Amino acid sequence: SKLEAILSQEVEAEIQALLQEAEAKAEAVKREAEEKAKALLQARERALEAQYRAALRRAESA
Amino acid sequence: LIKSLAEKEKQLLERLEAAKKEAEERVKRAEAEAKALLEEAEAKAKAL
Amino acid sequence: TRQKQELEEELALAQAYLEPLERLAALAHGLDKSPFLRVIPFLLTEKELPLVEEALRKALEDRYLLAHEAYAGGVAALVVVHRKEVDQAKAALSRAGVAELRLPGALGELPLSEAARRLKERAEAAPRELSEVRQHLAKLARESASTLQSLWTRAQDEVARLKALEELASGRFGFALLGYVPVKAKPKVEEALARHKESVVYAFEPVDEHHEADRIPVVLDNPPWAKPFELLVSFLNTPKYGTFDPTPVVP
Repeated sequence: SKLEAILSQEVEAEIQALLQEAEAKAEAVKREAEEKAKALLQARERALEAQYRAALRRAESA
Repeated sequence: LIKSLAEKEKQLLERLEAAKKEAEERVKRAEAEAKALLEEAEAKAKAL
Repeated sequence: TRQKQELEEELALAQAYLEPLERLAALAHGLDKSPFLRVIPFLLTEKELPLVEEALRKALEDRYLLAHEAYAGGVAALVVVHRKEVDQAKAALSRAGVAELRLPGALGELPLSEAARRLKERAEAAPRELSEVRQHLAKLARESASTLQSLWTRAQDEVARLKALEELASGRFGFALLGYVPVKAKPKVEEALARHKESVVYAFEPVDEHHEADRIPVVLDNPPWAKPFELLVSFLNTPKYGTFDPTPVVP
């Protein structure tokens, strides 16, 4: 029937909105985890490089 | 005609269960991907 | 009498509306309480279904399932579209004349499937309790009525004695009362009042005469050949103790 198909289309629209919101939030989660793997890979690399440099400065001073 | 409404309510509950399992599938693949990224970062950091 | 009278209320409201409710339950077994479309029920009159379905024609005509299938004692006009659509179409149908099944008890306060099951339960249970409560009230009559009306006689005696006890006069060391006794009752009262403490003092006054005599009680005291016409002469009023005894002339 007509309103039968209308209610079925409303259920399909709810499922569509649910899956689109799931895609958006999963993309945001993997994005922020990618930036935290990023910028953490920045911070510890710069810290260890500076530790290596300070060790070389102290060795040549000694 | 009563069986039409019964089958429609049944298959709409089936579609809602399928959408719920799809959302849970999104969540568990995202958790597995975050775990894989943490493992890659830890392995690269240890070798580095 | 709480239980059975409220049982008769529930049984009378059940038996008149078992089959339309079970019919709409078998008709609505694809939507018991589904959260998209209310089921406007109307047990209505004979074949004037287009007059109430004009509101559904004003509603969705290629949709919005509304009809009356069977049980032609009252046409079960069910309407089902949506929430607000069925509400507004029910308002228009009530403007054309319609009413929803909102009754007391459990049928018009719950969903129709389980309420029809509860009505089947009460229809299959209640005459057994009808018979058993009649049997227990019969037993309660046959082995309680004697002692309860005996204590009723006792209670009427006690209430009569205490309400007549205020017709006395006393202060602090004694009372006095006055009464009227017919003259053929003097030995019975005399032997009854001979029992008490030191045969406490009676005054058997010959009554004051016809002057200032309206408060005197009256009896008839006729010989037993003329006795049974006292009711036939006492449909009317009573004499004044000094008016002639009218009763022998009617025999």
